[PDB]
Amino acid sequence: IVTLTRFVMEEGRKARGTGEMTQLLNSLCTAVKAISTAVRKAGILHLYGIAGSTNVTGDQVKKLDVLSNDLVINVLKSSFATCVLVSEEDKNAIIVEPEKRGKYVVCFDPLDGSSNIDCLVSIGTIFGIYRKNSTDEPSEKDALQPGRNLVAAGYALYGSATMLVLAMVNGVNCFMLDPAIGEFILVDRDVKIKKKGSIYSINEGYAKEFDPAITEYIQRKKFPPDNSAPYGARYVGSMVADVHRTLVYGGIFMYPANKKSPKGKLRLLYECNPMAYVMEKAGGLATTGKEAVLDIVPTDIHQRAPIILGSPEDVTELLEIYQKHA
Amino acid sequence: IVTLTRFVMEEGRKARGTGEMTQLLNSLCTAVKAISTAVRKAGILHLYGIAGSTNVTGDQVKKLDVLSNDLVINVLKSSFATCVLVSEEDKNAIIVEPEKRGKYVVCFDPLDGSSNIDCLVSIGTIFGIYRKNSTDEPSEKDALQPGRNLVAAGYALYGSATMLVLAMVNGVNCFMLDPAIGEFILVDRDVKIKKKGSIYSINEGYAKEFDPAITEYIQRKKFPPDNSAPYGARYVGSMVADVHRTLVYGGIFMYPANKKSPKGKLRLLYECNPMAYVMEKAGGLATTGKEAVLDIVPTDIHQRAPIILGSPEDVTELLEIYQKHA
Amino acid sequence: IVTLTRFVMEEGRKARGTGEMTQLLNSLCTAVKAISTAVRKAGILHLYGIAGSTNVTGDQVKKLDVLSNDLVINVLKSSFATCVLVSEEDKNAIIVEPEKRGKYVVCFDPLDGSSNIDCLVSIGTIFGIYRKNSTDEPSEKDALQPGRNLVAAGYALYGSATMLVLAMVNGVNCFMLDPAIGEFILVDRDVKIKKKGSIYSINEGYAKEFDPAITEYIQRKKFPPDNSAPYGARYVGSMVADVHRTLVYGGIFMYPANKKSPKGKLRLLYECNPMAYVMEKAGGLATTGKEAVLDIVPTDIHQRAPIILGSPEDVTELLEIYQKHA
Amino acid sequence: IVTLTRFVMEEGRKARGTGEMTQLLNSLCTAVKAISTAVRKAGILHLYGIAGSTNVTGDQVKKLDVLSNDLVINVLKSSFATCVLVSEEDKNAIIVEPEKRGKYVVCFDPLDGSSNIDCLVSIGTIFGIYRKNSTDEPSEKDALQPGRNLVAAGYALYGSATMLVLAMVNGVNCFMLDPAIGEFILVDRDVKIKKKGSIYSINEGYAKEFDPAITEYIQRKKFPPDNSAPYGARYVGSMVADVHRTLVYGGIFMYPANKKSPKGKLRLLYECNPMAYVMEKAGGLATTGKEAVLDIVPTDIHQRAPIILGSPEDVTELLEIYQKHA
Ligand SMILES: Nc1ncnc2c1ncn2[C@@H]1O[C@H](COP(=O)(O)O)[C@@H](O)[C@H]1O
Ligand SMILES: Nc1ncnc2c1ncn2[C@@H]1O[C@H](COP(=O)(O)O)[C@@H](O)[C@H]1O
Ligand SMILES: Nc1ncnc2c1ncn2[C@@H]1O[C@H](COP(=O)(O)O)[C@@H](O)[C@H]1O
Ligand SMILES: Nc1ncnc2c1ncn2[C@@H]1O[C@H](COP(=O)(O)O)[C@@H](O)[C@H]1O
Ligand SMILES: O=P(O)(O)OC[C@H]1O[C@](O)(CO)[C@@H](O)[C@@H]1O
Ligand SMILES: O=P(O)(O)OC[C@H]1O[C@](O)(CO)[C@@H](O)[C@@H]1O
Ligand SMILES: O=P(O)(O)OC[C@H]1O[C@](O)(CO)[C@@H](O)[C@@H]1O
Ligand SMILES: O=P(O)(O)OC[C@H]1O[C@](O)(CO)[C@@H](O)[C@@H]1O
Ligand SMILES: [Mg+2]
Ligand SMILES: [Mg+2]
Ligand SMILES: [Mg+2]
Ligand SMILES: [Mg+2]
Ligand SMILES: [Mg+2]
Ligand SMILES: [Mg+2]
Ligand SMILES: [Mg+2]
Ligand SMILES: [Mg+2]
Repeated sequence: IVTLTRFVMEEGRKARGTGEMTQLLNSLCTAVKAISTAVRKAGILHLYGIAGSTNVTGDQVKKLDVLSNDLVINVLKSSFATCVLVSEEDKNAIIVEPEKRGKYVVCFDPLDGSSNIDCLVSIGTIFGIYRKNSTDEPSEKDALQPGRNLVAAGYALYGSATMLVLAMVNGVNCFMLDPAIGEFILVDRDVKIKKKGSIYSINEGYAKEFDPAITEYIQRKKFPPDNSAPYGARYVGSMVADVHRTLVYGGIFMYPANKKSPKGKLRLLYECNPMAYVMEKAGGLATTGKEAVLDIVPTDIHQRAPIILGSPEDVTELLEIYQKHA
Repeated sequence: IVTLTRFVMEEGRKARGTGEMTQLLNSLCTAVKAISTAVRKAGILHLYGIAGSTNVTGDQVKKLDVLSNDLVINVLKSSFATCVLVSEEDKNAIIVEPEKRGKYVVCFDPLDGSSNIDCLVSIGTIFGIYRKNSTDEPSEKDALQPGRNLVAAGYALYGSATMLVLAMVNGVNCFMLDPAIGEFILVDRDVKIKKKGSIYSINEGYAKEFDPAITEYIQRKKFPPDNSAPYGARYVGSMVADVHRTLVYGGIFMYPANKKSPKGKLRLLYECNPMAYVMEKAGGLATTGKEAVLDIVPTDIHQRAPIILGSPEDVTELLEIYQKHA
Repeated sequence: IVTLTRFVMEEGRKARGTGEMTQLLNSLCTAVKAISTAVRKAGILHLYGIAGSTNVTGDQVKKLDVLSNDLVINVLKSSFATCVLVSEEDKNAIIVEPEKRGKYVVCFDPLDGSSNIDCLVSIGTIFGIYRKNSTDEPSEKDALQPGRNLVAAGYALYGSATMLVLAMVNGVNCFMLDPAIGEFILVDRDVKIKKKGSIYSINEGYAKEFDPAITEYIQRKKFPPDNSAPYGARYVGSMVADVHRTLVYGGIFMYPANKKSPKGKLRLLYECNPMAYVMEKAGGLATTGKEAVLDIVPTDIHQRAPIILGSPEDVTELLEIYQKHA
Repeated sequence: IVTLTRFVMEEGRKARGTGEMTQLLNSLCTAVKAISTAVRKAGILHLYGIAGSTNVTGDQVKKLDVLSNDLVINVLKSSFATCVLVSEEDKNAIIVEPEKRGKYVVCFDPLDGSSNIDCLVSIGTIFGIYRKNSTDEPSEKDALQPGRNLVAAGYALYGSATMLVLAMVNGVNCFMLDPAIGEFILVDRDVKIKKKGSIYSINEGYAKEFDPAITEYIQRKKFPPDNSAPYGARYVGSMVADVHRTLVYGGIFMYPANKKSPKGKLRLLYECNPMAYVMEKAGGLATTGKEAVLDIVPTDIHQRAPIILGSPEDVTELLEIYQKHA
């Protein structure tokens, strides 16, 4: 009954916007549909495999990475709403030509879950939208803002069905892509996460590198002190899929710093901040274990950050352990 | 270049078949496409949620469960190739009317991964095909055959893309559904799994219930005695997704028996046997920890069985632990 | 490379618009995609047959008529860009609620070519957009403007492929719907019709009712006085299909007044005017035989008008006959 | 409820076939779906325009002609059911390699209605299936059989929706392609044409070349001697579209011989015979004006034939005129 286009229009309607943000979101939607279309038939299009390069964060690039990146970049430019773009696939920030230059700064992960591409596991796209604060000409510094400054954030999940999750000041809403008419349709309004869940999500293969706090927390999930039923475990391996499940089912998702990674693995700008924003707007929490992810002022567009997010009571319980060990 | 229909035709061509098996597989394909179509837009069709009942294995039934079950049952009957059908969603075996009765017995899980439906995580369909051995009229007993008697087995995975994996005496082949023309296209021929992988897949939330062998094995994956890099962990929560990843990336998938479940959770007839068959035809192994899954003679169409499967060297290493503890 | 959304955005960009017209066109596009989707599978949806009523212009209503009408009406209202709507399927003009009221008046034929629905012949949707000129509250009178006052007009043709043809002051552009991503893509820019064609389109079954001018013209197309090759004949029976062919191939389309129909059959507001506008913006002509269609000031929202349109030299030759007989 | 695959299977079931005919039809269906998919987005794929050559019947070849021809040829060969193939796009008959050689001879028009491609008017595919009668090795002579020897015939119409019309000894059935699941679904069973219609279909641009019989008949359709209402006229310009409308609405379709074309324009092997067969199985008639189309023994695989077909009473009335003039 309600398409994403109508929702965004009516929302900007009340926000008294000028339509620039509206255009931005609409363009982002088009890119997401094209990505979804290619993803659902990637093997037939021979889009699996490596492209032949490595990014700044040291990662083997895939064909879909390139395709999805080109699609997002091009639609964002043509939107006339952006001035600075930060992509996981690009060493430096992309400065938009004066002509099509807008007032928004967009940070995105064109295709998240690369390790799961070839095995057909859910993958997605992550984005964060900021309003240019500086007065100087557009530059990389304009993307170095704390997550708390986000005006919009979300992700597209290409799972059993394709979903676009959009978070803004008013809340989180979920839209599902109807492949037949090529429109995202509202299916979940003002989503709120459960106060406490029963699932913990983490790669336990790093057990030997985990700090005592994460170690203690996991042990508590398996052997509850109150003799309650142990939490179930889930780790798809694609941040977008694990976070979405955390959002709708509740629980906790973790990619903590460890002995070999002081700042964890996930990227602050286009992975952690967007999910932290979605999570907080849904009544959830997102922390590094010592500080709120959204309060971090970045100094590098590709910097990493540890991230623990999900149901408030679960995240808080883990925070109490870090404090107890601190 | 090669559709599933052509492959199956040319294969039965050499098998000197009469076309009954061919019809069966073609009908099964049609059901899978319809399921895939509904799955990709389930939320819009309002197919999420419970149907309002519980199966024999004690599980809350979902709307998609009913829809997918009806689709498979109906296409199998109309195929004129089956006589006995066993579904996870049906208390007793379904006996096909004399008119449309064929010589095949089909055991299937119309929709696997129910716990992951609402959160858009990959789900699928699993099937096993047997040739009626008895001489008596068709009955439930005809489905009580050991996996080693399988003539065909496989699964449909509704992940980032939809894939049909088919295993027969000649080997394992993967076909991807092209949504545009509605045809499954061969994308991976004679698939073989790696001798040794680097990923272990298990729900560690049951840590308190695991036997000493599984416990020791997991500890070894996290803290390798040869100081090699620890294995990475992955557990999507949908058997079809975890097994498919195990098939293409290698490694091990486990759903062992535990203190509260002597025979594990997964069902022998329509979950364990099919995956055990696919795995063995790909050069992999499938064991309960004490015996080959395919060698189990079932006494109940809905009986459970522990299952450990994947790369031969990984599965064998776990088997050595069970034997060491035995 | 260029979607309809981008084109309309960049065009309104230069037009210095406020975005209301842009929203209107985008909403109209969504309705057209939904209609196209239903049309391509109408028989399966059981959308063929009659709905059970007759319109003011005395015509048996079909199921698709109702569905397509509801879709256009609803998207136009939700666009926040319209105040008065005129549909072939509605006795009186529809006045939009103050809340979602905009400054545009839209006249449309939700589904043109009803006689060709059941036989799968091309059908379409026709629309004309006017800017409210009155100062009074919105009413039917606001739709009683001459075609020359059109700000935008066009049609969607559901033929071998689905095309959206949009004409505005700057010219005529054609966009084709890509079923895979659900986006209209620019395929023909600034379309111009040939000065002279070689095809005449008319229902010759009315031969006994035609005036001497039409009669003489047809005879000339079959037996050219200069001994040139006779014109070929084409009459699909759906105005949208015949006019589109006239636009791209050139020639003439005719639905003249006759002994039993002083004002012909086609409706001025939502059939003749839009096509007359598209035709004139493409360098073509549209006449009743005695006056320019676009210069007619209507007195009834459902009034009819004779229409002769197409290549200038062909239409002019017919006009010379009417004048010769006058 | 009933897919084309099931229908053909159950029909061959009763026919006691060996499955070769079944395979043939299934392969033909796959080609038709692929063609339909390309057609619905031809402009975006840049499939419009000429390929760069002329066929034996002297016609400018289009890109879609080549693509559709390659698709049909390849699927027919891979079917293992054919030995001799005759295509409008091929100078000589195609002899199938011994390996994939079957017992059927297929004559087809891969894409009919070329003149209507660029203007998005309905187009289609036409096919006729014969059983090899000769005992010698497969050759062109095996395709030189009279239409009355047809075992199956039909066409795919890519109109507002895509329809596959299949005629066999038991009757005519219509299947509509559901783009979502990529399956043809039965929508019209045992179709029968009306005894008398009210529409005549012919290119009147050839008025100066028509024989006195056709001339007299047209005059009678416009000025009925019994003062009944004149017949309506329709001529889409694509044989597949005009014949399908004739089949479902009744009436008459004509492409007669004329002063410059003793044998008309349409091709006997892959245009006239198939439609003549469909028409006769539906209770209709197909004549050259002097003899039954199906009784013509061809001497050239690309020979032409005049054709008058449709409702028995209409075709008979025209036959009475030819006889009256004879
Ligand atoms: N579609 C929308 N939904 C929600 N808030 C919006 C929307 N459009 C604009 N806004 C808000 O209005 C501000 C200015 O919008 P704009 O003038 O389009 O750049 C944005 O930064 C948002 O805070
Ligand atoms: N399409 C096929 N692919 C592989 N093996 C086949 C196929 N069709 C038949 N077979 C083999 O031939 C046996 C008899 O086939 P059928 O006569 O169709 O029941 C089956 O049980 C298989 O072992
Ligand atoms: N997308 C557009 N393309 C072309 N002209 C436009 C567009 N948007 C607005 N205009 C022109 O600007 C006028 C005012 O637009 P608006 O303020 O959106 O109602 C319209 O009546 C058109 O003449
Ligand atoms: N699917 C079918 N529908 C109708 N008739 C069929 C079918 N299959 C076979 N037949 C008839 O049986 C004959 C032999 O079929 P086959 O052995 O498959 O070549 C054909 O020439 C038809 O007359
Ligand atoms: O294999 P690991 O170390 O658990 O990394 C998984 C994480 O990496 C990412 O693929 C990013 O590279 C995330 O999508 C996912 O959460
Ligand atoms: O939540 P658990 O106990 O890990 O169960 C997960 C397993 O259950 C199933 O959903 C079957 O019920 C499998 O698809 C999956 O492997
Ligand atoms: O059957 P007739 O009188 O030629 O009418 C055909 C015309 O009628 C319409 O269907 C409108 O009713 C047009 O689409 C078409 O041009
Ligand atoms: O333009 P003409 O001479 O009427 O030819 C139309 C006929 O030609 C064809 O395109 C075949 O060439 C048929 O599809 C159609 O019936
Ligand atoms: Mg990522
Ligand atoms: Mg990425
Ligand atoms: Mg299951
Ligand atoms: Mg199940
Ligand atoms: Mg109309
Ligand atoms: Mg209408
Ligand atoms: Mg033809
Ligand atoms: Mg042709």
